[PDB]
Amino acid sequence: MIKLCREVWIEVNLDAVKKNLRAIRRHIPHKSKIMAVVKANGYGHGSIEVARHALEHGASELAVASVEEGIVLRKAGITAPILVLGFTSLSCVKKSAAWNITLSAFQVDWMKEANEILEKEASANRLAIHINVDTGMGRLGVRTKEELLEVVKALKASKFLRWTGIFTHFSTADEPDTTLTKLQHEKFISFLSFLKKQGIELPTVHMCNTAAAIAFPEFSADMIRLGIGLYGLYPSAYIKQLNLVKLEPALSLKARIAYVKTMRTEPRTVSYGATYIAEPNEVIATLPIGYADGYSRALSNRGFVLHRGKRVPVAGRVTMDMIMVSLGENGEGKQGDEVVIYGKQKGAEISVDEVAEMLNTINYEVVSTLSRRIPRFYIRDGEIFK
Amino acid sequence: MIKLCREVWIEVNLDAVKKNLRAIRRHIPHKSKIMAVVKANGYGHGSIEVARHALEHGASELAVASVEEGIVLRKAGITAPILVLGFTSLSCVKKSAAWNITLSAFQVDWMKEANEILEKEASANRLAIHINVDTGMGRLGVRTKEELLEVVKALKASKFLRWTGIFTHFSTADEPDTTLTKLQHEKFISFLSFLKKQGIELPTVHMCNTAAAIAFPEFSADMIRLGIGLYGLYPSAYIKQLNLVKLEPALSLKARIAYVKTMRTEPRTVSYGATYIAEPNEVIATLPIGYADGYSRALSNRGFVLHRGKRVPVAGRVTMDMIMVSLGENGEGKQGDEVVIYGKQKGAEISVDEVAEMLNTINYEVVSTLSRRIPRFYIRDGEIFK
Ligand SMILES: [Cl-]
Ligand SMILES: [Cl-]
Repeated sequence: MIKLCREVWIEVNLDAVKKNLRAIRRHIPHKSKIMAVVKANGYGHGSIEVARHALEHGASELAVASVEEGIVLRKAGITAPILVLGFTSLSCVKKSAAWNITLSAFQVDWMKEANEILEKEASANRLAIHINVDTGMGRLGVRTKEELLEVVKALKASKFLRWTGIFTHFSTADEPDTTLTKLQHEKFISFLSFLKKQGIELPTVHMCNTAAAIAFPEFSADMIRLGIGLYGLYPSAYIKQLNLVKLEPALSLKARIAYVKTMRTEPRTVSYGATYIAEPNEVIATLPIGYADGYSRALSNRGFVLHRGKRVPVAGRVTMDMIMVSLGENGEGKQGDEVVIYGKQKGAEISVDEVAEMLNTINYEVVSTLSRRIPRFYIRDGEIFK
Repeated sequence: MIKLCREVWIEVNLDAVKKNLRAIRRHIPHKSKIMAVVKANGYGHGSIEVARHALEHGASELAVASVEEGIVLRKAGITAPILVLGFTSLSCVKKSAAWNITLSAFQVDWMKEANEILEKEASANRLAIHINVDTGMGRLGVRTKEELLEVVKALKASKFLRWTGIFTHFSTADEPDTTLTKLQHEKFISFLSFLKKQGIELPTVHMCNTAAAIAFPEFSADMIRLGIGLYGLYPSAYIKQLNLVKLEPALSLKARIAYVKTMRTEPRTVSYGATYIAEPNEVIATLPIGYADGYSRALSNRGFVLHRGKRVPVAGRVTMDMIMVSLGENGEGKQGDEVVIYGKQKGAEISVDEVAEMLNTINYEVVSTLSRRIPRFYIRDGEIFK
C-alpha cells in the first residue's frame, strides 16, 4: 500500500470535511455565503487539496495570512476570490493586482499611495480592498465612526481601487459570558447605520467566525468565515456542549515500528540522560518520529501511542528524529507493525484535544505545528492519493 | 534591501559557521576527520547552504536523518559521502544505491535480502554500509559480541554490499558525572578487539558527538560527528563551563512593526479572551509572527522582543499569525520599525538559550521547530544573499 524510506505519515479524510460543510449550511440563513479559511498550510492539513474540495462543496471564497500563501493557490489553478487577513506592505501592491489577490486596508495614507503606485503604471487591473473595523479585538482596524468615514471618502476617490467588503472580529464568542459579544455587535451596527444616513451603499458585510456562526446565526449578515470547524474541531468545550451541530475530525498521524529487542544484556538504560532503566524481560520498540516533526519534547515519559488497540507509554526522553516505547515483559510485536499517534485504532482513540489538554494549550496549536517533512495522504470516497 | 509582503525573516551568519569549525579542528587530534550533521533542515538553519560551506572549510562527510534528506543534497551538486543515521526500509535499497547514500544497518537478515535485491539487477552500484553497535543508548544497533560476529560475516560474504564504517553513540556525555560514558567506551573497545583476534581488518571508527569531542578529545579515533556546535550553540550549560572552545551563534529572527495606536476610545480589550486591558494613554504595536511560525503560545503575557534597544513585553494572548506588544504610556514608535525576536540589537540580547530556559526545554528544540514558511537569508563576508 504505502511505501516510505522513513515510515511516518499523515492521513487527511476529505469525506469528513464535506460533512462538516453540510452541517454548517443547514444551520445558517440561506442568503449568507461561506468563506473557507486555509491560512498556515490549511491549519497544518495541507492547503491545496482542502481549498479544492471546499470550493466544490459550499464555500465561495478563501482566506489566507499573506500574499505568498495565496500565490501557492493560484499556481495550482484556483480562480476564486482570496482575502489576505494580515497587513501587506506597499512593496507588493503591483504584485497583488497582477495575481488578482484581495487585501485588507484601513488607513487613509495607505489608500492614497496604493492608488498612486497603480496610477503611475497605467494598470488595467483594479486592486480589490476590504475595510477592517476594530470593535474590541485591539489587533488591526479603524476605531471611531468619524475616521472610518475619511477612509470611505478616500477609498471612493481612488479610481484604481475597488471596495468589495467590510468586516470585524469577535474576541470572546466561545465563552459562556456573552456580554462583550453583544456590545461589539451593537457598535458595529451603529457605524453602518451612520454610513447609511449619508447615501453610502455598503458592500458585503461579515463578522462571524466558527463559534459565532454556531451560537448566533442571526449575525450571519451576508457571509461567514469558517475556520477550525471545517477541519472538524470545536472552538471550545462550551460550544461543543450546546449540542447544536455535529462535526467529524479529519486528521490522523501514523507510523511503523523500526526495531524490536529484549533488554537482556547490561546496561539497560534507555535514551539521553538515562531517565529510564528497563527489566531483563522487557521489550522495547523504536519509532521514527521526534520533536523536530512537532511531537513536543514535553511528552517525555508522559504520552502514549496505540499498538494493537492498546495504549502504550513513551520510555525515556523524546529525541529529534525518534521515540522509544515499552511493550512490557515478554511483550508482543514485530518490526513493521502499524502504530497510531493521533487518531483511532481498533476500539481506541487518542484525540488532538487530549494531547492539547496534556500540554496546556488549544487544538489550533497542535495541528498547525506539524512539520512539512512529513508526507500527507488524502482519502476521498474511502481511497488514497498523493 | 529586504523586501517582503509579510515582513518576518531569519538571518544565518556563515562567517560564524567557519569560525566554529576552525575551533573544533584545532581541538581534536590532527589525524581525525569531521563529519558534519545537517539533518532536520540543518537544525532549522537550512541544509543546502550550511553543508556547501562546511565541506569547503574543514569537513569531509555529512550525516542526515533519511534518504529523502540526502537526495536533496545530491540534487544541489554535492558529491561527498552521505550517511543515514536512522533506520531505512528495505523498499529503498535500490534508490539508495542509485543515489550513492551510505546506509546504517545491524541485522544479519536485512543484509542478505539487500544483497539479493542488487543481485537481480546488475548495475555497478555497490551499496555502502555502516554498522551500528548499541552500548547504552538503547535506540538502534546490535548488543552482543557473538551477534556482531555473525553480522560481520554475513556482510563480508555479500558481493554487492561494501563495508565502510562502524560506530556507537554516547547518551550522557554532556553531564559532569562521567561514569556511564567510560563504561560505554570500554564495551566498544573490547568488541572491536574481539574482531581483531579472528583475523578481521577494520574500517573507519567513529563514536564522538559535540560534547564528546570537547570533553574527551582522545576518543576521536578516525572520525567525529559535529552537530549543535556547528551552529554556534553548546550541548549543556556544563560544557559551556569547562571553557575549552569558543563558539559564536549563527541565527537570529526579526520582523517589522505593522501598526501603532493609542487606546483612547472604548473598549480597551486586547486579543482573544480579553486577558489584557490598556490605559487610555497606552500605545499598542502589532507584529507579524504567531504560534504557527513556531513562536510558542506559552509566551502569552510572558515573552519579550527588542524595539530600539530595549525589551518591551507581549500583551494578551499569542494568535496564529500575529502578536501585540505594549510600548507603554507616552508611546514612541512608527509603522515599519525593525524588531529583533531572537538575537542582538545595540547592546541588548534575547538569546535562544534564554527562551528555552523560560519554556523548560533545550536549545535544540527552539531552533529546529522554526517553520519553513519563514524565509532564510545568508551573510558571508559581510554581504547578503539567498
Ligand atoms: Cl484583526
Ligand atoms: Cl542510536
